[PDB]
Amino acid sequence: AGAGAGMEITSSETGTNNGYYYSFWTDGGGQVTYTNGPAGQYSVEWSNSGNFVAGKGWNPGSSQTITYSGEWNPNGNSYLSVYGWTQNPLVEYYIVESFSTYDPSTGAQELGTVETDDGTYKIYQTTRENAPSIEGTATFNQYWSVRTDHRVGGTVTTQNHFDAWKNAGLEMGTHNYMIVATAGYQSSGSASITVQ
Ligand SMILES: O[C@@H]1[C@@H](O)[C@H](O[C@@H]2CO[C@@H](O)[C@H](O)[C@H]2O)OC[C@H]1O
Ligand SMILES: [Zn+2]
Ligand SMILES: [Zn+2]
Repeated sequence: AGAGAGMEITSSETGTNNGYYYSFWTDGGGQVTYTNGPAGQYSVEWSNSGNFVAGKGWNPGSSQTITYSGEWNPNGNSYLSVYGWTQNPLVEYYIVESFSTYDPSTGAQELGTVETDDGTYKIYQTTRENAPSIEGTATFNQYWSVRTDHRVGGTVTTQNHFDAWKNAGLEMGTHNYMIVATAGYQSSGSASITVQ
């Protein structure tokens, strides 16, 4: 955003900015700095981070087709994803467009694949126990769609992923937020992403 960046945010916060929901979450490790830009733009910069997840989108999500653009420059473990939550049942989900040094599906049984938006995604389910959530400390399932050819930018037809997860037997609840998220853990980097 250059100058166009808003005030720097360094602790967890949510809101709506220029018509877009934003969620910034950090566990407090290292330094993580988030800024809202014009329209659907956000930037995040991080240095020896703990866990963080940040981005812009909608709350609630409604399975829309997402177009996003920008750049994503991690040095270490980071994911660029369409990211969100359902409630009842509580579910955290990821449509991973790129990951850097660590595959977040490691150790999970692959449940199938989905072909959409000129790529192929492998489908996984995991579980988090006594973990942070949009409802507080909780246990919940995580659903994953992990693109086989990593990219930064393009179109994500989220309904195709949700349909594929349901066909694989993965139940979704009522939609809470859905954002184009930059995530990191014990890494550094920067990203500047615009949700169109
Ligand atoms: O909205 C926030 C969530 O993004 C946060 O989720 C943690 C995000 O990192 C993931 O690796 C974890 O599985 C997940 O627990 O929880 C807090 C909530 O306010
Ligand atoms: Zn990659
Ligand atoms: Zn490629």
